[PDB]
Amino acid sequence: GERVVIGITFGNSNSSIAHTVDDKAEVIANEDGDRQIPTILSYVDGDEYYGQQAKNFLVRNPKNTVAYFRDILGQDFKSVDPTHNHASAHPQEAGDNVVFTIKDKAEEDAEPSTLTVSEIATRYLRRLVGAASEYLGKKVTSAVITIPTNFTEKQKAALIAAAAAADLEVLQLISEPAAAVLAYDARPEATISDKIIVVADLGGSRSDVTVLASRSGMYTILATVHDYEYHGIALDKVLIDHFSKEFLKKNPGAKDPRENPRSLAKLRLEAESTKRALSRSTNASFSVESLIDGLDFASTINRLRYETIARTVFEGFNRLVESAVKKAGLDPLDVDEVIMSGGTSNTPRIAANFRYIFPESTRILAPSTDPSALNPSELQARGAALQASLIQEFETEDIEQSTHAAVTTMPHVTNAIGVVSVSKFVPIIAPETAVPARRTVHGGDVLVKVVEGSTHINVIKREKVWKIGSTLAEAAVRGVKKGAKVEVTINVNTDLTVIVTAREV
Amino acid sequence: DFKAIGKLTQEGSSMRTLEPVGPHFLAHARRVRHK
Ligand SMILES: Nc1ncnc2c1ncn2[C@@H]1O[C@H](COP(=O)(O)OP(=O)(O)OP(=O)(O)O)[C@@H](O)[C@H]1O
Ligand SMILES: [Mg+2]
Repeated sequence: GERVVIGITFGNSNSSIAHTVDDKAEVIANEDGDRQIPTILSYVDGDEYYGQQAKNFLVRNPKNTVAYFRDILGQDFKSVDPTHNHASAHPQEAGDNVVFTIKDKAEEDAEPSTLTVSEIATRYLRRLVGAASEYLGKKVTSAVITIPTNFTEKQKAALIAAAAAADLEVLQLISEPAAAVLAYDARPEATISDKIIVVADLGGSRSDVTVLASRSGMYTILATVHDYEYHGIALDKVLIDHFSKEFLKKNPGAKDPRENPRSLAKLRLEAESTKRALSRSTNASFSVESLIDGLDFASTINRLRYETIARTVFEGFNRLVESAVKKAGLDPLDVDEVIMSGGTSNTPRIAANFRYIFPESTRILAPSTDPSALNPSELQARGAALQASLIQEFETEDIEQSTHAAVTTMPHVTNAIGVVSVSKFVPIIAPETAVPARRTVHGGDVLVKVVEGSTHINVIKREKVWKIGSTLAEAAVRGVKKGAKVEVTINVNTDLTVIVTAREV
Repeated sequence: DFKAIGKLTQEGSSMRTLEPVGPHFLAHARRVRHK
């Protein structure tokens, strides 16, 4: 009856599995040693390969290999962009459903199997959980799966169906940004508080920026921005082009290795592998064995040059964050933390650019800009692992009805409210806080005056200011004199009621 | 003690939606099911 639980992140490029240890969340590695497991499935001589092993067969076996299929579940055939599947097995239409033609049977004369994108997802998930099963020594019954914000319930149900078809119990579907925040706030070092967070999920085939409002340790999502143009694949191209131009100059007369599928497939793998080294080291090698015309290619590149050739894309990321913060009706001054997530967020330069974009107050969480930062790839799986860990005791009717009714109903105050202290305005309950909540902080009598507050920006350069709104209630306690501190607590209610209590020393 | 009851401006709160993750939501979800 009871369950084994994991957190499972499911991406177009990579997927991860993570379990819960009573103290802390642990990412599970597969039998290949990969914590970041490629979302790839391939068949050679009837044997199924997934993850890294399937990723390698994109060279000698492109047509029997399926990759970049997550954004294809529950998708109408025209809505998908088969740009990324051109290297591998191409998607095909089966009326409403998307299908792939691949030789998964051992016998040579056997016809290629036409498999639904759902069945593809089903076979991969089976292996994915199984790798966690082997590590844990126990069959895994349940998990929580991370999802993007903008995909429809058609995709969500499709994911649940394929997971059901993989005999895996999905507890809840949580969002990829919220998982990242949870992955930080649940740690002991973190201190829950009210602050506006922006999560920049830089991926392979996509990049998602999401702005949240963390109040009372609970997350409410203010704006979302998606972009399918600035991502790791673009960066991979920056390296592919850079190194391809170098190959022709050194080996005149040879075919351009981009013009041969097998040679280009080798370039893509190696360009990525060098890119990853450039995130850890200031110098990285790039090489391909018998790239084209039977010629080995060998070269190097230092980080500074890479940042130069990749400058164009990096600035694209900056405009994503600025657009998202703008989409929330905010300024970079309003941002407290930026949680860097996704595989491309290991790039050191991206963090450096974000530091310049934001004030010195704003926290930038990446291994290169904060001693407390976490591995950007692991965040979502940790988030999923934690969420899965907490839910495992509850039942499915509890999760389903609590999801829609309780999450929608709560309204949020549009203005901050605080006590005014002139001889200025101090916030007590930050704006956009969900009701109901409670907050309190610390030569004559003390006079507490509760007012509404908003944030404005004044060009004089710019800085955050508070304009005082309407007064709610006024209060004075008469005999404390010289004492230094004043504790004031105030409780907002579901009926928009405001309750101040006085007993400050 | 001195305690006053004030009313927020009717337009001070707009309807928004939350993220059903984390212990603080799940702990608050208990209060909503009860009422
Ligand atoms: N250490 C690293 N340095 C730089 N880039 C990296 C690093 N690790 C992974 N990447 C890149 O990040 C991308 C993968 O990120 P991630 O695994 O989060 O993507 P995904 O969510 O699986 O894919 P998508 O978001 O496109 O569906 C790939 O382009 C990969 O090359
Ligand atoms: Mg992702």
